[PDB]
Amino acid sequence: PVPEGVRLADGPGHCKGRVEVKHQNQWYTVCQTGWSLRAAKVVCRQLGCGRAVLTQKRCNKHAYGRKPIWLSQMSCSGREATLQDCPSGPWGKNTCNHDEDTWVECEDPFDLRLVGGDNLCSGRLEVLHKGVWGSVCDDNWGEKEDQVVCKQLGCGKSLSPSFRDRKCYGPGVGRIWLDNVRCSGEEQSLEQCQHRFWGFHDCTHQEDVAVIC
Amino acid sequence: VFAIPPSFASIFLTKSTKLTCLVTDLTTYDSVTISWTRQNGEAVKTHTNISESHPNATFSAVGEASICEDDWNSGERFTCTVTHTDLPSPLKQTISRPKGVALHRPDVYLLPPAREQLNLRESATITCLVTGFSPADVFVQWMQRGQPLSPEKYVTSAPMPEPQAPGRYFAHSILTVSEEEWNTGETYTCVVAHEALPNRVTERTVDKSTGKPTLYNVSLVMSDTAGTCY
Amino acid sequence: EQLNLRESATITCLVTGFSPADVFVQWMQRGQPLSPEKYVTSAPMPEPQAPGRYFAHS
Amino acid sequence: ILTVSEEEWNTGETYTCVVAHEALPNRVTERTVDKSTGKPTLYNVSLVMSDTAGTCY
Amino acid sequence: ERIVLVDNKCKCARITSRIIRSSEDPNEDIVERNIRIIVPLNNRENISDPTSPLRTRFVYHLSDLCKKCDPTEVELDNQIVTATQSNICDETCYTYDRNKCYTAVVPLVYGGETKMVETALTPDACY
Ligand SMILES: *[C@@H]1O[C@H](CO)[C@@H](O[C@@H]2O[C@H](CO)[C@@H](O)[C@H](O)[C@H]2NC(C)=O)[C@H](O)[C@H]1NC(C)=O
Ligand SMILES: *[C@@H]1O[C@H](CO)[C@@H](O)[C@H](O)[C@H]1NC(C)=O
Ligand SMILES: *[C@@H]1O[C@H](CO)[C@@H](O)[C@H](O)[C@H]1NC(C)=O
Ligand SMILES: [Ca+2]
Ligand SMILES: [Ca+2]
Repeated sequence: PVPEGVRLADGPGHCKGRVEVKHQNQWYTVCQTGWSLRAAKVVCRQLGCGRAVLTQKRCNKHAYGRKPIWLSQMSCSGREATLQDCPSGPWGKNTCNHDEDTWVECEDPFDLRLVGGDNLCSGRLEVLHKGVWGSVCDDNWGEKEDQVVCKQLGCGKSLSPSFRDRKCYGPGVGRIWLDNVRCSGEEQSLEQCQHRFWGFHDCTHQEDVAVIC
Repeated sequence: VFAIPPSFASIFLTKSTKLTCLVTDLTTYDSVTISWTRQNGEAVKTHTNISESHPNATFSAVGEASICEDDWNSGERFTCTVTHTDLPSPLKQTISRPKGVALHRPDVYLLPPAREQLNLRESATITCLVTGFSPADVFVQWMQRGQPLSPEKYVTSAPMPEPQAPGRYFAHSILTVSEEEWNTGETYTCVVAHEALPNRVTERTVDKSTGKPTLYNVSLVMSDTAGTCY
Repeated sequence: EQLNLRESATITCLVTGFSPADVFVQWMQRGQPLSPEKYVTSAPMPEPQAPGRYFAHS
Repeated sequence: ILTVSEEEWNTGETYTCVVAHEALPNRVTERTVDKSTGKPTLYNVSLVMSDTAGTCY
Repeated sequence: ERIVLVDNKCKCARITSRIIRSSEDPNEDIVERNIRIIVPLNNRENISDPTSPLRTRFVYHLSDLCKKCDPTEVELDNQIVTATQSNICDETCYTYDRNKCYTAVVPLVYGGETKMVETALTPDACY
């Protein structure tokens, strides 16, 4: 029972689709009796595709064609990284129903691009929560946010500028994905900072923030 | 006899539409027919997915068929034929989705436990008052600190019609927590799922600190030079 | 919120912790009973933490 | 210094002074006064704290 | 232990709630509600229009302050769904907000150009 990889195919996206499984070149697919969201939280963690959103045990019309049902049973906690960290004891135990397949709609992961500037290390901030790129707001912006986003950018440390280059690097246009983002200084990236809900902003596009480092 | 439909509880929590009829052990039969037949006539195959485990327990099984298409949401005359040679009359049951029921959003009210109840210092009953929903089926789950509470902690009633309203229903959900949890100020959130809700789920939270206050202390600082808030 | 919406108020009687499942709940406004259409009482259901006690809300 | 008639000041009519200067951020700063703003002899504040006993999470 | 119930910086109302651990018995601990409201004595009715008349009546619907119309996420067994936190909603702004900078546009004439330049109604807000 070695799940090397669990690809997501037959779906609109790279990591939105049905769950497969790979062992010893045999591409196989997984049914499960207890197939919760935490299993998808594992599955879109070992692939590194965002947080897990939806986990449908949704059947389709029978002419799809499908691989057989994976031999072991996979029930675990969900806080772990890969499909090897939790046990898959009952090998050869196929107690799914007749013709069904699972489905995961985990998010595309957080790609963060500093746009509008001459270099990629200096520009207005733009983030990717959904498929649409969008800026973030400067409500209660702090130097902890600057050092967190520069740590995630992999581009050194902030210098805390005098706001003139940030106002000169562009107002931007589009949508504002984040407002009132608040980083504690220790988070690896911008998702793990406290913020208002994605896309719910009380600011216009004139308040798009820029981080210089 | 029973044929439990997928409600909005089974639709939303599990994301799997399972047609289920329960064949109680009236008499032991070898080839128990729990064949879930469509109005079209094709049968999505189910057989003994879980035993009934009734007090008699004489060859009783539950057949759950995953007709998970849009044909249930649109609607069809689905029939499981509980036809048996023992008691030779076929004790079948037919269930369909109820058609054209008007959709009104639930107004969800979270009632804190009574002051009379906390004086006993034994248990606190938090009431989730889901009322005003005209489609009958509703799913109510309690969470504390973002973790789903166990279903033995809370008990939710069947929806019954609201008295003054014509066809709108109401439901309760009584969460029985110990008094030392509620008096320390622990947030108990009522997650309720309904079709007529815009985001499909409403979360009311209650705790002692929000509650009903027993000492408002207001300070209307009328300052000339306020201008911007600080 | 119910009084804030200004169309309806629902006073809930929470009969809980009773062992035989035989409770009759009726409401009086000022000592005389309201009509049974105005209130609705749920059936006695098992209180889950207590072993055999029941509860009912009206 | 701006000289206006006396009944013009007592009927509201908020006068705004705008400046134009190099060191200013948007090059323009505006301040206003009227009868009720500049050194008034009356403060007609009518606070209405409605619905404070009603719902707040 | 003053948990911040609202921190509305547009009407300046701050509401904070605490359980005062007053007595030994855990019931008479008073749920204390601290409404702190700053009333701008000279701000106009429309803050973004500096020529607006003086704001005299300051009405604060405290239910409108305490509404939470940002949908939150909840974790179900099979799904993460956005969850509405109130039934109220489906803005006067007595005071300016510190984080928000408000600009008004004035008609500036020199030789009849009427170049409409935006001011800063709140300086040291977007500098
Ligand atoms: C408050 O004042 C602002 C600024 O004068 C008003 O905004 C302008 O309103 C006019 C008429 O509605 C529009 O033609 C302009 O395009 C607006 N400008 C801006 C920058 O928004 C606003 O309408 C006023 N609000 C109230 C309630 O009086
Ligand atoms: C004071 O405010 C009240 C509020 O309605 C208003 O009716 C009254 O005319 C005001 N009086 C003055 C002198 O501004
Ligand atoms: C309410 O009372 C507390 C004392 O417990 C005090 O510190 C606080 O300032 C009061 N609230 C306001 C708004 O003044
Ligand atoms: Ca904000
Ligand atoms: Ca801002």
